[PDB]
Amino acid sequence: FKPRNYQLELALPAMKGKNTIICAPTGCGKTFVSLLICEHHLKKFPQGQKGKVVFFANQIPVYEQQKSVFSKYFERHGYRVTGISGATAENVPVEQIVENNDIIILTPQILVNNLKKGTIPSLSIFTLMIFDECHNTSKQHPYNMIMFNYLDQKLGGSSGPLPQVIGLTASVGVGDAKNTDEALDYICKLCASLDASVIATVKHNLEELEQVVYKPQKFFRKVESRISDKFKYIIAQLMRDTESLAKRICKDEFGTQKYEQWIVTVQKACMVFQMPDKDEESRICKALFLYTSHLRKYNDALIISEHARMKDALDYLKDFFSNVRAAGFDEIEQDLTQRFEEKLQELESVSRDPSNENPKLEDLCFILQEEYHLNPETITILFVKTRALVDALKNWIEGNPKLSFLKPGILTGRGKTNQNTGMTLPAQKCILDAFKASGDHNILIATSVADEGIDIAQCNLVILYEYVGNVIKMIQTRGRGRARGSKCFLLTSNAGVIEKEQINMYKEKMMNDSILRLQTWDEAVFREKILHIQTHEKFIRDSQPVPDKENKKLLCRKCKALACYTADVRVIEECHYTVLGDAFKECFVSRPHPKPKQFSSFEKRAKIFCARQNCSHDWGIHVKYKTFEIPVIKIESFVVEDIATGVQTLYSKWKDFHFEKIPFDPAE
Amino acid sequence: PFKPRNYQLELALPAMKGKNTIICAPTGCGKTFVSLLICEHHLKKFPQGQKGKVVFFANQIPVYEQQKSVFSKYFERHGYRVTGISGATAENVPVEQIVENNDIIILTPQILVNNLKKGTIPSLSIFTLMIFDECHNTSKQHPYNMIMFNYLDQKLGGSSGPLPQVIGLTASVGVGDAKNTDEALDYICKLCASLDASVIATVKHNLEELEQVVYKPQKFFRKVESRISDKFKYIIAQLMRDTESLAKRICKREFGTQKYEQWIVTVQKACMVFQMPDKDEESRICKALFLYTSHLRKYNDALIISEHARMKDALDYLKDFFSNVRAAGFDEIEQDLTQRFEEKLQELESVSRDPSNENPKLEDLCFILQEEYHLNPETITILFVKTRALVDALKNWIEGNPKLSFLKPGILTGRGKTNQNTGMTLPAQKCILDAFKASGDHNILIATSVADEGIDIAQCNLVILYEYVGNVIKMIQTRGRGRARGSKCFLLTSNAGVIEKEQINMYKEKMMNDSILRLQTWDEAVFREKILHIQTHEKFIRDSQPVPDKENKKLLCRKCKALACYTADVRVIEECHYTVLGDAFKECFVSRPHPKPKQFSSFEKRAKIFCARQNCSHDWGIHVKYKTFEIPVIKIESFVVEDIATGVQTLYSKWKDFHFEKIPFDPAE
Amino acid sequence: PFKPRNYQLELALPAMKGKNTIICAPTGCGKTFVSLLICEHHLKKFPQGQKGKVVFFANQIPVYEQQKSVFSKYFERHGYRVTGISGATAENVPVEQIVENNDIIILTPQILVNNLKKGTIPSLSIFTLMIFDECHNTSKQHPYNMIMFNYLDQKLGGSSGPLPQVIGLTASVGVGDAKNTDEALDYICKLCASLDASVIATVKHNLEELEQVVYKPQKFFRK
Amino acid sequence: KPRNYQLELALPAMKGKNTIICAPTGCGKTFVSLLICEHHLKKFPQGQKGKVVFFANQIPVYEQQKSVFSKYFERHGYRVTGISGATAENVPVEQIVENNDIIILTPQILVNNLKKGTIPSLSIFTLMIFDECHNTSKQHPYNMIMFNYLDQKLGGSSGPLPQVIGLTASVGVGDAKNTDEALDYICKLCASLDASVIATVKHNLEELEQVVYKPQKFFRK
RNA sequence: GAAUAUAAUAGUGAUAUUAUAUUC
RNA sequence: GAAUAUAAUAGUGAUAUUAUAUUC
RNA sequence: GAAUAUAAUAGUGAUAUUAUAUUC
RNA sequence: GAAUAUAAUAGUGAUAUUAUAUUC
Ligand SMILES: [Mg+2]
Ligand SMILES: [Mg+2]
Ligand SMILES: [Mg+2]
Ligand SMILES: [Zn+2]
Ligand SMILES: [Zn+2]
Repeated sequence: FKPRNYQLELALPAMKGKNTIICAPTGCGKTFVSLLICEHHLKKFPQGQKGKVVFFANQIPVYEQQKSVFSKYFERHGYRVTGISGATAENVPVEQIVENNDIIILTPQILVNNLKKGTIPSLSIFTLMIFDECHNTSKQHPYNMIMFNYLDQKLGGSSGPLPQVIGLTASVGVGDAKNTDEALDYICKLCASLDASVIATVKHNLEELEQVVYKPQKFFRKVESRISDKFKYIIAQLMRDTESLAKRICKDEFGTQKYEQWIVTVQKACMVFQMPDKDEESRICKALFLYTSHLRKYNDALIISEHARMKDALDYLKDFFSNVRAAGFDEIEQDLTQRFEEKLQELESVSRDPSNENPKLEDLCFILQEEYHLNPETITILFVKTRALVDALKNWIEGNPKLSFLKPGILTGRGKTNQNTGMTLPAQKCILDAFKASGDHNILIATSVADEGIDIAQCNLVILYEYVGNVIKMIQTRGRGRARGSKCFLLTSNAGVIEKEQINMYKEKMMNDSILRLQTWDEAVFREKILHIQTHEKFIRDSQPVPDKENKKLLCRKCKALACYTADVRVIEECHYTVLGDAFKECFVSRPHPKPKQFSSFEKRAKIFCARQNCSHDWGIHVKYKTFEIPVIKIESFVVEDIATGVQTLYSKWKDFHFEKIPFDPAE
Repeated sequence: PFKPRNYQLELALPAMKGKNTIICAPTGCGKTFVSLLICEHHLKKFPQGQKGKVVFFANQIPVYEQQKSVFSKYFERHGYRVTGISGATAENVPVEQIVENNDIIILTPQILVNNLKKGTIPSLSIFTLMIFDECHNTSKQHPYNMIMFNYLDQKLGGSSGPLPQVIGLTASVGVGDAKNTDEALDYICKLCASLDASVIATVKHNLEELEQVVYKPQKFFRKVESRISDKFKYIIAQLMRDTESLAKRICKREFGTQKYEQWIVTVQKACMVFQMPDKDEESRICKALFLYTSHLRKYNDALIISEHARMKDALDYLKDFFSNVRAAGFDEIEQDLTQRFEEKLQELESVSRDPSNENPKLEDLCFILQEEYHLNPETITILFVKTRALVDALKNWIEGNPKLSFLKPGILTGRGKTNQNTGMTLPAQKCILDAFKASGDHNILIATSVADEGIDIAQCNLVILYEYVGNVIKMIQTRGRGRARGSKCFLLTSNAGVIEKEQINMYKEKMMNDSILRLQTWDEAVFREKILHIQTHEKFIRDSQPVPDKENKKLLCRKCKALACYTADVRVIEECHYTVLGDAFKECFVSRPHPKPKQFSSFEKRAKIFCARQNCSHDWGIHVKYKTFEIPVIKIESFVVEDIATGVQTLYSKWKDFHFEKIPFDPAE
Repeated sequence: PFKPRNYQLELALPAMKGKNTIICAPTGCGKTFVSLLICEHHLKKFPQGQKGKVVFFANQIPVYEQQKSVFSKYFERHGYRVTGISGATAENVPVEQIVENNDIIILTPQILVNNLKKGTIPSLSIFTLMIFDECHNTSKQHPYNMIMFNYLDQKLGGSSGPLPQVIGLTASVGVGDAKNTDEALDYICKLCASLDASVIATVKHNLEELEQVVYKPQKFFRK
Repeated sequence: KPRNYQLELALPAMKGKNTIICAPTGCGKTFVSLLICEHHLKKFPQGQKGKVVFFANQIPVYEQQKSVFSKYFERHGYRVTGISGATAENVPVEQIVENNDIIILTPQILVNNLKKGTIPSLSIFTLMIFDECHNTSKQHPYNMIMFNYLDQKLGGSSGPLPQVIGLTASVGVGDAKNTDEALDYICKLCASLDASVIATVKHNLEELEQVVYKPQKFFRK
């Protein structure tokens, strides 16, 4: 490919050896910039010397794409291109792989793990590091850890050579800056995190860039909420029927986030309820658990109903009560299900009438109608907040006759690794490769994509349905509609959303201004300030509990049944936790895992659940670890109890559970 | 080395002359040393440049290991490489080479059967001497008889190549269902034919030497009466009638008998195939009837236990059952039944605690034990019962009885079913057996049954048969427990059929011995001719001896009528096992870690699998590791077979009776 | 991803059963997917404590890059490291370590010939599966035939240690300068001998499918 | 019924380290050997398997060990065999070694077969266990075996060598007069057996001293 | 720079020439 | 099984809850 | 998962049900 | 028949002599 002038311009600082953050609009072709930089870098070395490049991609699709492109491009020049990801990280000589290759495409976590281990003793082995989406170089992100190693070597007494650092992004961000000064502060701190001394932006070829990447016209749609409230009435006193039921077992604004927070707190507060009679403790705790769960589901249904059809909420509840059954018979579940089934008729009567419609859905329908009437070849992408809303709007589109021209597809994340939700990568690739002008799909409903990602079919219509984001996501989303005439519609019923998007635009202004101001500084002075920030951050980073050796009991959070003792618990690789003994084997049932993956030295085989009287509470998974077939449990599934005092404590994460952790040993 | 008793030499004499022989002698007279004698002579008879190859068959792991140890320690100093092969060490090993490079090999016969069938061992000609421990088992479709089918097929065929001498060790050749001497003689001739034996070796010239080493225990018959007052049975009967009324209310023979059990089993099976247009209701109803019939069965078992033991034993059986009904998730109907049992529970336990409502049989047993241990506190007792439930019950009764404080009861049972959390493991058996002695922890040993003689244990001067019915073979074998002088054996029962059956067995022993004496007077040539005649007949008969339904069938859960899978998904491994393909089946079942993880064939048990729909948890089969794969293995006895076209539902106990298009398992799929 | 057509499974079947096989099928019937099937089954057949190592032979840089890309994208998910060595990336690199630290290696045959000749690769036993694209070139002094000369020398010679399974891919085995059936059979048998092939796989049970996928063009003669 | 000090003595061996286990006579070396062998054999994945060889230099010890090992490992599905001078000749030794997981052996057998070539390498074994390893010195068969081992090790060969376990109650100190000479001697012994760890009872001395008591020695001049 | 393959034309053939393509 | 980021909601904040996405 | 034997109980028997035990 | 170890006794030692024990 022949380079566009702004690409040569953006690449020029990097090719001069400067640690650079390259900031240019999404879709301007950062890949060829990376190729230019890498080619020049590798070819610049004399005969007796050789360079080594490492490219960081934080997503498997980007990883494979870049691996393929770099492989095809640099093979003929004589440079060996390889790649390492989680799938191919185990039981391979990472050091030899890195050594015997010139360009290594890498998921940052691999490098973090191998740096921590010692297989890669130093970053001095590399001569060039390139961070895709370098704005992620912050906090406890893998990029930032790698750079912690880098800077610890730099500022330290280590005289070993460090690699040139290049970052790629479309937006460096400004954090929560309120003015240009704070913005410049933040950007300087990012440049410090990446040890960058130059911020590369297009200047002398803006006219060329603006004829390749066009900024889509944004529109703000503030509509009215549901004036009606009959469905909410029904579900509300259903909710205080359930709340009265829960209140009639022990002592002590629906459809909102505060209520969800509160009911989560209530469930977690009921989990620690104790009694002299442990069996009645079990019964009461299971009761409260069920009630709180139902309340939560009702609340979720209300939220769905406010953002979509009442039918969608009713089908959500229907699916929920459908999965309550086929799990087992519970007296209380039968009670609640009856209490719902008696009002189902009124609910569907209310969800059938056409006088019942969300003005938001009608406005969205109006927008789609107008746009597709003006242009039937329109390719739309519709962002929502939740997958429930994804399915809901898909069903709403496919149901509405006025949207007959639409061919709705779906685009969600991969969901939680140990649950039967989300969407697999090849499925994503399938729908995406179907989502084209002359394809099977016209409109694509989606939640959120990590940064820019792979280029999909160009969407001349983007719709943000109750969707807020930061300035980085705002700037990145523009890549969906690079063609001139592309439109974006922020549809919502909250002034908050609009105001925050406006705030984001102003933040973009602050960002560009701060960058342009920084680009005027003397590079030496900037390097001095960078060194200052780095030294300060290293001082802070190098800042300053006793394990309770008393035995503890692990009870089921749902039914308070004894799972095991902490004395039986062993820790693998300082992160995972397994149980020993034949006793624990009698305490759980298991189902084959819906997403069998080979993370670390583990291979997921099954999920494990509580066995006592069909409790079925998720305790963790069952895996193949080397030679052993062992269970691995999560602490957030159990209530900790002290033997002596009898205290009951909850922990969402193992690292917060400071007990005596005995290392797993094969010789036991 | 050792001092051979003269009768042992007499028994070994025909075998040392190279004649195919069935050695029949009292249990515990020292068959191991006879085996060592015959084997040693056989190996030492060969000249230079040629060697012999002995194989020793034992159909029990303990006897296998014992004989392996004895033969190794005895013979290898002589320069004969001794080895053995069992199921544990049979997989992924060159059996042909192992047999070839060893002089004495100890097998469980199924190994040789499988290797003969597979062709790895091309012929039995590789062996020069075959010894069958407990040779009386050489009948019907027993592995011994399979091996001998191979042997006789090669013999009666035009096949050349030499055949090994055949020795068979037993204490009783048996007489089958004989009524007189001639029938018994025909049976014994048939057994001799099955083993190609032309000689029956017994002790004759050294009887007085034998009768001072092995004494016959005196037998007594204890006929008692059943309990006269049984309010327990009345209450349980009322519960049964109520359960029957519920069962009849959902869909439209004295209690505590085997007939009612057969009936309720037939009824459960008949209810598993109840059809309705509404399938959810069909599921609910079938599950209902299954639960009802199950509870009726448990009540029946309880009545039987109460009949043979304490009321507390039956009540604890029921309590354990209803306890297992809990922790497995209550059904509405299970809740109803548990409530109905709970209301009567107080009255039941009240009647149970009443000392006046005691079983006369336990009183008489206690009397016998009391008298015998009074006369001799150092008494070593063994107590045989029919069921394991009765084992546990009687141990609890002994430990609970103040009158029998001098007893320290131990337990001995089988290894139970391979895929159930029951029975008793082999090292546990060993543990309890080595603790059973005079200077040990256990005074009396409560046991179910033991295949043949088995490993010799601590001699028992008291053997009690508590409602115990067996054949003449095991009757003669049981005498080996009390070989010492003055050993006593009681037969306690409340039904004359048992005592009469024992008398029948004794008469059968008389017929057996008399028939042996008669046969021993025959000329060996004539006997060999008759043997060849019977062999040829049986071989003709043996040599003399359906379309597969290609229609797709639904395999449904016998408890829920829930769709488990289709026969199209089913694949067959090694023509015996049956797995299921597809990720759809994976959501139909749950699993629990296997209680007895063993490695049969190329299969390694990891877990048992159960139905997943609405907490049914009906047993579907197991989950194993097979070579590279991790797959489920199902049993047809857990499912109903519905034809998709006709809708007709059918039941099959075994896969071999289910004649459908069985597609072989292929890794390339 | 896609889904295998029946005749592709039919063509792949002898290879998946471990037989040394020459797959002969019309151009464009989809040989890359057959290769992927064979490789996937082969690699997934090994137990835990073992692993396979496949080598693919393309004698053209475009085909080399294509197969490298496809195999990389395909097997990366399954946890098999895919690499390649062409003439441009063969010098001053540890060939033995590259072959050792990879499960699938796409290769120009001359690389393997030269590395066998130098001794950097002491034996073909390091591979468990060799695939020859356009296997009809395995004759005379072609690099394929050199590799197979090494193979056969290890086979027949006192040399032992396991030899890799051998797959060949073509649309036509050729008949050389044959004038009749017997001579053609002679030639084909000699090619099978050159490739140590015991099975020639063609489409038979799914001809209708293949014919619906691949049509024979009508030929006209213009004098 | 494992004792704690037995587990302590077996622990370094179970971690794959070449180990000389030094513990008083009669503390139960057989069970330690059984634990080591069992763990070692079970550690291998599906596609692999181990092969243990146990050296006893006397026929009674040979028979005893062969018996105990055969009785113990039969249930675990491991084929146990033995070869001595009484059954050494006219029998395929390599085939026996190949077709068994545990081979009880008098060292002269292995010396003879190694020198004769029927056993081409010690790589066939994954674990070697020398009973009374203090005899691994001078021109003793143990030392010849270990000479083969070390010749293969220090050689250019890349073939995998087996783990090495020595068993004894006393490593000896030779003619050492001071701690330095004794240290050198013991180090040399460890080098002869390629051992990097000497396992002794440290944390369970009470238990051991309750199982084995030191008799009182009187001098009668 | 070197190697390889196919085709046509010469030679009984080995092989040679050119064209074409591939590879290191 | 674990780790990470973003957003919303609580809190002065450390942080916490949920949602979303990512990675080993 | 499968195979085998014994006993009781139904059937003329094949066989079937349960119990018990054994083996691969 | 051969090989090996330990102890004592001679020799600076290699080693030798005897006793004892082991192995092929
Ligand atoms: Mg929701
Ligand atoms: Mg060409
Ligand atoms: Mg029996
Ligand atoms: Zn629970
Ligand atoms: Zn079921």
